[PDB]
Amino acid sequence: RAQLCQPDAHGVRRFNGRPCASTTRYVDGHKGACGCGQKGSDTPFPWNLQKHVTAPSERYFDDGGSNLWCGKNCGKCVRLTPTGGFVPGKGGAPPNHNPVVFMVTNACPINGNEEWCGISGKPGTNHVNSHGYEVHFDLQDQVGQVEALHWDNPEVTWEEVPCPGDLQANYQQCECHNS
Repeated sequence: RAQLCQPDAHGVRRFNGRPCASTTRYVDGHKGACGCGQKGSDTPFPWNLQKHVTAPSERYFDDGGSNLWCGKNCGKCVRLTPTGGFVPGKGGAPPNHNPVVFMVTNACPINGNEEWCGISGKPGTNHVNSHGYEVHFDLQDQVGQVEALHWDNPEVTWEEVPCPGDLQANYQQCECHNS
């Protein structure tokens, strides 16, 4: 039993009263779905390749919608706390459970990401991915920032939190700020 979040009666994996999320890591160097780079280019700001930023699964990204540009939840921050769990054969147990806050700067569309991001409703609607999670966070790893956490697709609990001030200031230069 590598996944430590138990499905509830509605199939949603939870831990100690809190919703769980799956995670992966990605690299692609695109500007991304929140416009976090100079307008009209596909060039991300360096901070959006370097910092703790995420591409959530589509239905969370756009709060139930299908918009992949300036999704409703662009610029939100989420605190992710490892449980010690992972999906068997698709991750491992991390060295510690220190929480980490990530800012939403991109989207993980359903299209091309069925296993992890194929979730057909937003959190609260009891729709889950193929591993039983209501939401997925793909974590930017271009400069090894997730490798430095030693996170190998950990299972986490998730919640929205106010963004740290540096991330809030970064987001102000994304094109989707005030969209």
